Amino acid sequence: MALIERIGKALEPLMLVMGLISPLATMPQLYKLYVSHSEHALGLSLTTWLLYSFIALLWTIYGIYHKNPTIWVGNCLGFLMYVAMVVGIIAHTGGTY
Amino acid sequence: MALIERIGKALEPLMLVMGLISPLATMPQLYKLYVSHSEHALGLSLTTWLLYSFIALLWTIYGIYHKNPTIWVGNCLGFLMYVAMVVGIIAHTGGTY
Ligand SMILES: CCCCCCCC/C=C/CCCCCCCC(=O)OC[C@H](O)CO
Ligand SMILES: CCCCCCCC/C=C/CCCCCCCC(=O)OC[C@H](O)CO
Ligand SMILES: CCCCCCCC/C=C/CCCCCCCC(=O)OC[C@H](O)CO
Ligand SMILES: CCCCCCCC/C=C/CCCCCCCC(=O)OC[C@H](O)CO
Ligand SMILES: CCCCCCCC/C=C/CCCCCCCC(=O)OC[C@H](O)CO
Ligand SMILES: CCCCCCCC/C=C/CCCCCCCC(=O)OC[C@H](O)CO
Ligand SMILES: CCCCCCCCCCCCCCC
Ligand SMILES: CCCCCCCCCCCCCCC
Repeated sequence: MALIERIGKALEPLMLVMGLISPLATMPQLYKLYVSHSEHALGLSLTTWLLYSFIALLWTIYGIYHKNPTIWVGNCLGFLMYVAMVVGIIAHTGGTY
Repeated sequence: MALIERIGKALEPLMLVMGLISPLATMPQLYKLYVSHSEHALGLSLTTWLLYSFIALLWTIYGIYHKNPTIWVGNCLGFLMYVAMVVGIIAHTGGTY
């Protein structure tokens, strides 16, 4: 399986950066929630973003404990992004699932 | 830092399960997109879920390559969940960012 190996090996020095992509990718979602499409906030699941926040927090603690920035750097940024999603969903819906 | 250590150590045997939580947590978000609140799909960022899908796919390939189910199992389920988000956003908006 040359392709799987090629990609797998190529990702090795990029793993810390990889952890930053999804948190950074959440910025357009935050933009829609807070700025451009707040009237559609009810379409967002509070449950989903709460659990994202929870898991990101756990990985952050894990990574900090083991002095592994590849883990905690991306997940710390993630945690903040997903908490911002939680706050915004509550702010524009008054509460939902 | 006893608390950080306590949590960090406790998570060690749970890391595979941890990888399943966010994908499973996406189910209420998929429910809102497809079933209960499709009229608010424009509030979802296609860019965000596309990039989630992309990163999940990369981790899946990485985990498969290194025979590490703690990595690829959760990210494979994630990949499918986030692709489902992508498809649904396109289906109910006709395209957006
Ligand atoms: C605590 C964390 C909070 C901080 C993170 C929240 C970031 C919110 C904005 C991200 C910009 C990404 C989307 C780009 C928005 C560009 C705005 C603009 O240029 O105008 C609208 C544009 O035309 C669109 O169609
Ligand atoms: C007072 C603000 C201090 C922020 C430091 C928090 C530290 C924890 C990080 C959470 C990131 C997201 C924080 C939430 C961003 C606030 C957005 C907000 O509440 O806006 C509501 C809306 O504008 C009205 O309807
Ligand atoms: C364990 C990881 C998860 C941690 C999660 C951290 C966020 C906790 C919630 C903060 C809500 C603050 C939002 C304030 C919204 C402004 C007030 C408003 O507009 O109405 C909302 C009203 O309070 C309807 O309950
Ligand atoms: C390819 C991946 C696609 C498959 C994954 C997509 C899952 C979509 C539904 C998840 C259920 C979670 C939300 C629970 C919905 C319960 C429905 C119900 O009981 O009624 C509505 C309820 O009252 C609500 O308020
Ligand atoms: C024909 C279906 C076969 C599915 C196998 C795909 C394999 C890849 C996994 C992607 C998971 C999400 C797949 C997307 C689920 C389809 C939902 C859909 O298209 O619904 C549109 C809407 O109902 C109309 O407006
Ligand atoms: C690299 C990881 C990312 C991979 C991402 C995989 C998904 C690719 C998009 C499939 C769209 C299919 C959706 C079909 C929607 C039904 C038709 C419709 O309702 O209008 C949409 C129309 O095509 C407006 O473009
Ligand atoms: C493994 C997590 C699956 C999440 C499915 C639960 C959806 C129903 C909502 C109840 C939980 C809401 C409280 C926020 C955690
Ligand atoms: C590191 C990723 C940041 C994402 C910010 C880009 C938002 C603007 C939309 C352009 C990209 C849309 C194409 C889908 C990948």
